[PDB]
Amino acid sequence: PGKSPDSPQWRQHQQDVRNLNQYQTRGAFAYISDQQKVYARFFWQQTGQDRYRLLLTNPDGSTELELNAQPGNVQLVDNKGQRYTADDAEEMIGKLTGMPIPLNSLRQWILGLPGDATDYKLDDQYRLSEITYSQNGKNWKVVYGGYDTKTQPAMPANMELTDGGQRIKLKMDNWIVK
Repeated sequence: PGKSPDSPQWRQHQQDVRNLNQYQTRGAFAYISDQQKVYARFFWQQTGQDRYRLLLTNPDGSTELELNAQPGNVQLVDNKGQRYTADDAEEMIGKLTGMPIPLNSLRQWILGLPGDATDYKLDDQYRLSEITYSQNGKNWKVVYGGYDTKTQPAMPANMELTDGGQRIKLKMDNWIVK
């Protein structure tokens, strides 16, 4: 079934998450595709609508990918050590790895927020459960597994995006929000 989006509950959850200033999660990443299949331990952290830090490390614990972002500026480090700093991150990302990801929408979806999507669903607990988003050509389909209910508000703990041609998995061990 799942509860309806038009409700004080679903609206409060959004307020609860939007009312946060700092986020911090870590888990297992997994980028499937025809061209490649990367795996990594990821560390996500956001301190504002712009001031987040993403980090992917190899199995031996080496920097597979590092992305720092402040308002206006955006740095990116590869598995080698080449900083390709510039402006746009959602582009600067895919371009520099062949992973055409909707980073901007994603930093909203990873928090249980739907962003612009208007085609989504909730679960029995008025929590984001699914999304069907059409981004400039690409048609993603975000699915949410169990939630981390040990935080207030509760944050996502298992996500699975799919663009037909690509596929991203994420499983969060825990969260720290403020």
